[PDB]
Amino acid sequence: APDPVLNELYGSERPAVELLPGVPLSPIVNSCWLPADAKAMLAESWIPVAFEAAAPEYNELVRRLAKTAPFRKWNELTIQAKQLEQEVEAKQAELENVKVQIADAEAAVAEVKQSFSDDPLSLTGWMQALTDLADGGMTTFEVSGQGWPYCSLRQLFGEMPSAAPPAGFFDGVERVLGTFKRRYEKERGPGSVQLMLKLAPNVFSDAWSTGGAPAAVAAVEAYVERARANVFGPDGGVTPEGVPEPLDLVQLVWWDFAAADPLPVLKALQRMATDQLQVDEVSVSEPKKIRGIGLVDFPADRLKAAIQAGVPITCVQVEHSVLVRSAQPVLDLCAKYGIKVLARGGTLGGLLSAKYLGAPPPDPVRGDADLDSVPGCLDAVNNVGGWARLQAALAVIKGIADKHGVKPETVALRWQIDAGCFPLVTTRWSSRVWRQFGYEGWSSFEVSGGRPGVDGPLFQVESFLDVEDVRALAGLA
Amino acid sequence: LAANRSTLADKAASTAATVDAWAERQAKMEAELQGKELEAVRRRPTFVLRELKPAVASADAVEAAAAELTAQAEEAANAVTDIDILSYMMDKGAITKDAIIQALAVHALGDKAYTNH
Amino acid sequence: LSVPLVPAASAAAAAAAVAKASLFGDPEPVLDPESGEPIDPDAPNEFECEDVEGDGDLLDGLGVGLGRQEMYAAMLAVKRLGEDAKRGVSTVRFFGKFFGTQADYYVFETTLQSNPDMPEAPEGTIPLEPYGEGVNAYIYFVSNTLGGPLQQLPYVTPEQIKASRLLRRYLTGRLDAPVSAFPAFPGNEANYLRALIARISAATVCCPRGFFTADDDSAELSANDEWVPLKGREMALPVNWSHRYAHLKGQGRTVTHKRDPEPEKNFWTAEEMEAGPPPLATLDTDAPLPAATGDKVPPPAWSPVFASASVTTRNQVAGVRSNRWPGAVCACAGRHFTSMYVGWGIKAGGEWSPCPPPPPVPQWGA
Amino acid sequence: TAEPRELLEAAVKLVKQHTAAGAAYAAVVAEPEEPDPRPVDYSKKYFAYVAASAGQEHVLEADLYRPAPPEPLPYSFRVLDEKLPMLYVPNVAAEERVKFFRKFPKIGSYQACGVALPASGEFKALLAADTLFPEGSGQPLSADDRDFVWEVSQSLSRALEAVQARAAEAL
Amino acid sequence: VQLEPNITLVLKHLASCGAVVSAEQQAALDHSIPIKRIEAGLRSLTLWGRLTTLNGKDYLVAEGYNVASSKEGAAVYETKYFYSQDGARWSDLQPVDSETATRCARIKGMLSGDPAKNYELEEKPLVFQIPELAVLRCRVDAIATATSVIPTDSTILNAASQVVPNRLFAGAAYPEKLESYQHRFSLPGSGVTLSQDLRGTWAVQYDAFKGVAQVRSLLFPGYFFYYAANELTWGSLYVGDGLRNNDLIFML
Amino acid sequence: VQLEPNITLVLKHLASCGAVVSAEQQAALDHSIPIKRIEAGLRSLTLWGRLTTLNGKDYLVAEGYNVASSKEGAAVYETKYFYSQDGARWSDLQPVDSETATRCARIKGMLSGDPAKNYELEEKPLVFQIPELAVLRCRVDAIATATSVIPTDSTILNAASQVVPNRLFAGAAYPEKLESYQHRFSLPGSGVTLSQDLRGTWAVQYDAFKGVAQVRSLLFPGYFFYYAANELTWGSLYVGDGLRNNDLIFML
Repeated sequence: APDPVLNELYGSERPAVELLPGVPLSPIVNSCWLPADAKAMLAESWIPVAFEAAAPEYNELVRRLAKTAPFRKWNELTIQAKQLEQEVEAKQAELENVKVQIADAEAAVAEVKQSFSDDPLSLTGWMQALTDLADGGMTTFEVSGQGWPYCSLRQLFGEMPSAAPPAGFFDGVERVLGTFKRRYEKERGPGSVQLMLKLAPNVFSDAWSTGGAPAAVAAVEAYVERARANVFGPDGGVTPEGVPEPLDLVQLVWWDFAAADPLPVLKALQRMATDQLQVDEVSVSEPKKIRGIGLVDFPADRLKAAIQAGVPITCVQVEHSVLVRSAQPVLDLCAKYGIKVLARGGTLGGLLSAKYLGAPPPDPVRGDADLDSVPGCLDAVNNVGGWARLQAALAVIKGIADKHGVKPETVALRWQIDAGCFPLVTTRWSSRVWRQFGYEGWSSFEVSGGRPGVDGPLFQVESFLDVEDVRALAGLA
Repeated sequence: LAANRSTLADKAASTAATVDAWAERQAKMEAELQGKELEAVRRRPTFVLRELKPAVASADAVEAAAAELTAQAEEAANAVTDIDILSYMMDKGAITKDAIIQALAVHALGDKAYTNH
Repeated sequence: LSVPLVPAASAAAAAAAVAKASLFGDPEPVLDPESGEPIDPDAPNEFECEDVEGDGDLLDGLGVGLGRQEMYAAMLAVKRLGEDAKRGVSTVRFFGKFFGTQADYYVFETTLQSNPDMPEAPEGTIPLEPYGEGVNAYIYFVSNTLGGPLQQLPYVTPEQIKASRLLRRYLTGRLDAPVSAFPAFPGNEANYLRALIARISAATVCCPRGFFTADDDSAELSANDEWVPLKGREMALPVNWSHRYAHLKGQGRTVTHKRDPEPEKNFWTAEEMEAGPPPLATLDTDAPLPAATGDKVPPPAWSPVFASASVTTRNQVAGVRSNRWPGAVCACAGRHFTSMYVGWGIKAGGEWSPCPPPPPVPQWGA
Repeated sequence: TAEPRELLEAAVKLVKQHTAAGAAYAAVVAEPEEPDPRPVDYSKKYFAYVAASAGQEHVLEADLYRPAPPEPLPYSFRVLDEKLPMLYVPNVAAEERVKFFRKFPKIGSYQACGVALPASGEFKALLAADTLFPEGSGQPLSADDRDFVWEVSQSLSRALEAVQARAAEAL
Repeated sequence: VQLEPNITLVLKHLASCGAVVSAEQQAALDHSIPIKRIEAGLRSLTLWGRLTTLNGKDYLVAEGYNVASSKEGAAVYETKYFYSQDGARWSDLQPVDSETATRCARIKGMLSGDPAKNYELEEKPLVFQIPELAVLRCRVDAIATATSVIPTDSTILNAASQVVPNRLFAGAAYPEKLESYQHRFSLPGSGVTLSQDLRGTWAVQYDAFKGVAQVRSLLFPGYFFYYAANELTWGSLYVGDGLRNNDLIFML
Repeated sequence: VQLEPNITLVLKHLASCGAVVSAEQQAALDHSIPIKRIEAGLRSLTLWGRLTTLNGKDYLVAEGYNVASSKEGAAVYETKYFYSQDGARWSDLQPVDSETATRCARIKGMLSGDPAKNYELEEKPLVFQIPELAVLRCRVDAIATATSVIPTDSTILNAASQVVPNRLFAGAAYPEKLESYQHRFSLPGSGVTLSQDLRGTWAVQYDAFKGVAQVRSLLFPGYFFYYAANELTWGSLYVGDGLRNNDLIFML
């Protein structure tokens, strides 16, 4: 049975897949890089300070209110009341019941409309970009950002004062994605968006090296408490019963394997990802706080070592693309053990597009807003074999994208999907939206019309690639 | 030697030309986008007055207010666009903003609104 | 050649560089992201140190040590250690640097405002010198890079010292590597390093002669307020340097331990009745190295080091360098003197050979 | 497909032939015989050694019980007490809990791989190899041989699951 | 042939010219330059100079870039500047508009040493407030467009029409003549050297026995350049308050 | 790509390894090396090392040569050695016969520091008197034939079959592996590197962020080599009494 949304949008026969029991996994995953600092983005607003015909109340407010759950329910209640009245003794009572239901749905729509004006963040540009990405059928958001090696290393590997509260590198990204998740689930019901967190402890810090394992466990526990406070808000996260709601998935980033050893951290996480039972009746003593565990860039031996230690490894993030095929053994292993692989190379941060055909290489001083990171992209260029090789390969990717009348940024994503990977693609923002896939000018409702800005042939159960397409793509690297 | 340096200069000029071409394309596409958006933002009163599927005014009070509006033009000249019509309608209270919002919302549903059968 | 700007297997080196660079200047005020208010800075610890930069000047003049820039970073590392409100240090001195096959160690000798607890010596063994007395008078911190995280070394026991006296090992730079299986050393590399520290600190740390006055009621060395600083190359003579720390007996203690015995000429064994030199013995009296092939005279235990090629140069500095522990030096210019070790931790002299198996126990009826 | 003891013997012969380990053997996680959603409770089980390499037959007559209260609870029980599918002691001298079957201390490394059923996650067997000195060189085990032992443990888990399925069907 | 100037050799050769840095700042630079160079994604980053201030906290200025390209007959380096007041933490030195460039050019005197200060100018009476970092950037830009000295034919053009080190450079034939040196922004093979500059604005002292030439700017006193010919190294440094010498005609 | 090691960079990079020289000796070297290099007619002359003595007058040793040629599968450098005890006046360090080489190899201990001293050996009882400078020259010869480290493929063979710097050398691909370095006397393209040496006689520490590798000899503790990969420089130095470490099997 195909997914009730992909099949509607792109005529896809693809069935819904799950990461874990109770957690869906979209075919593409949005690695959320923020456009600004979380303190700024969380302070934006949409409410400006006889018929404007250009206000947000007539353009974005309505396109949001139409997609909600209570409004669609109210519409279907009216469309059923019509048929129930055109059908007609007891059916009059059924009609009165439907009338009560319609009045309730109407009151609920009124309240959910007032909520937009109550929350000054509901209509901002970044909330819109994330929601538009979600409605495209990609409801899995992975916490990410600019990191090693081209970040504020003093913030990454620095030493914080004692009064400083515990906060990972990606704390603001988690706050922002948590606010977005809360709003989206408020509008369209629970279980709609799936966040994949990212834990990266300062292995080289002073407290780490001085504390030993009882510190490597307290660090994990404090991080999980902080992450729950960020995602589920202050009050949420606890069911009607005392049972708390678990986080979806936590990814582990390990800086050096010879410096420190992951196993204490992994075992602590695993203890947090299982229900701790007790028997007199077998009842739960400690509810789980986590559903699964992922490993970011483990070199095919520390992964096997984590397996041999008996930890439940759900997914493995890896950099694998049409030109970067270094993490092949990790693929051959995750296949043998049945572990999902999220690939993050894809388009080389933006270098696989038409803008860079016959162009000169970017420059980190000039800047380039069409890339994730100019230094990272030049690093990728060096790992590929130069800019001449990148040009010679982008020519072939463009030829293949032309033969099938599709963007060049979808040939690469399809080559990834054909290798069993779930592509991980970087979010674009604020008039560059949907450019991650190659869709220009999609920031306006007139050019898009409310459509998703991604080519359909990506989401088909069969790959649109010819045999010669594969023969040519298998000669690039 | 002379030919090789000429060829090198030529190729560099070609690369600069491609960068300029892509910049031109982006400028032109943004111009077209702004034009489309302005055209759309202009025809909004004509849409919510005439062609809005859930009729908020039924096109009769529309013409009644249009007549009562053109009436004042004579006292103004001796002593009309749809947006003015809507201004008068909303000011008298014939139309409320929430009605416009709900009607636009119903319209926003694609072929799945209750405009069926 | 086509490589990235910086390899991916370099986060450790980058963390080291960030830690080292954080030594200079003042720390930037950081704020609370969720709140927007600046985080309250830590109150600094009160401590006393020496002038590590001047010591670097002396040693650069002599042509020994680390260099003038490493010594500035070392001064700032001492400043950081002395300011940690957690560790509660009350006095710091930069000991020196030990090499290693995979990393190196920087050592800091300190005292604390409140010593830790020392577990009672398991009976059947020589007792332990408590904190603040003899060998365990200074607590030692160690790091692999300047400004990096500081690991406090454990107290040392006589068995560890006596056992280390049998080893000839290149350090590795990892504080938990195995030292050796035979002869059985009782600990990891941290204990072997603590043992080397305890031996070198007693064999090579010196002060100029007559700088202190030895008390006969105790071992407390008070300085005579009337000591004329010698001038010039005369500090290149071992006869003007006094051992600053107590001699280290073959039993593994600074004060040998005699058990309860009535003529104690045959009951107490030799090592139990060992008395070392008096307090503040001059480097003139230290035992020479054994003779080497090619000459009959035993090499001395110390040598001179000069800051100039002409005796007429003004404001010269001078000192001595050890020949038993190649790497340790002492220097003095005026009223300003220093001592420092930089080396592999390998005692020289050619008096080491592999240890043979313990004697197999004989039967009952002999 | 064969009787489970035949499977264990074949695994042992493989581990001996291809790996440079000095000895290999295999035990079954047995339950104490009677006198005359709950989780698994391994707290009352022992190891009964049923297969062994060539030249090591004294192993066949060896068990491994938990003491009843002080003796060291043997090391291999970590496989059961905390569900570690693999243990490696590169130097037996550094571990107290390790126990020798001829009651005479030896020198070398030791490796255990708790054979678990993939469908249920319960441990049924235990495949082990070591290099204790007089038989095999007292050196530690390379990573290649450790990985080979792991692979054999997994293949044996598969074959054992299959044979158990067939035998439970035959009832 | 060097690939990038070495700060140790620069500070060693130009110390006789009084171009020195503090000891603490020397160590701090040895640590801080690589960190900033990596975390900015730059291929080259060096110490450009040191401007003295009235409160004793001199500004250290560093300059970096990624690649230099030939545009419109000039070798353009897309440079980026950073400043510091301790040698450990580098902040950005952002460019300044053209309109403000004139105003900051009108401000003279030794800088204050307080990055938050702003000076005042009066025009037709409209008052402008110019931040101190703007003045600093403008002085650095002026000194840079004036000197930026490299040896002649030490760079070369490659196939992509980019300016790269000439790794087969053999050295300056006559190191004591101004023809051996040129501005950085002059294209290779263009024949424009320092001898085309205003006659009398450069001085050259050449120690023919050790092979070390020193080129001093007289128009911007404080800019020193060195070239060692037996080891084929070179490098420059500015040390001073950053003001141009306008009385040059009376001082020669 | 450097053309010759720079003593300033050597002393800067290898100072952490304790390979240092006095300040007076540093200045004196800066003056004396060019003088001796010119008046001996040599193309290259560098500081080889510093041997400690019992009287405090350490021997500085310098090594120079003119051209290196390929003979019998070995890159032979016709080297000439000089010694000094102040850093200002260099004297010759004359070669030693093969018969005396064995005798001086039998003499151990730290040198005396008196160039006029001679040690005594006894054989079947015929006594030999070996001058101290003979012992010095042989210790230097042993250390030189043991280490003499350069990067791999940094040299190349020219038309006249001479070993010359490879000016197109791009750098070591993997600077933390012993394959990146080789002995000087190994021909270019011969594939013999330091990994062919006895396993365990070399240690390599590589700072991957700054790009500086340090190669230490464990067989002759005191020989340090450095390689900086971002600037493409390298160089070595010996500091110590000159005796080989024979207990190496027990110390690893």
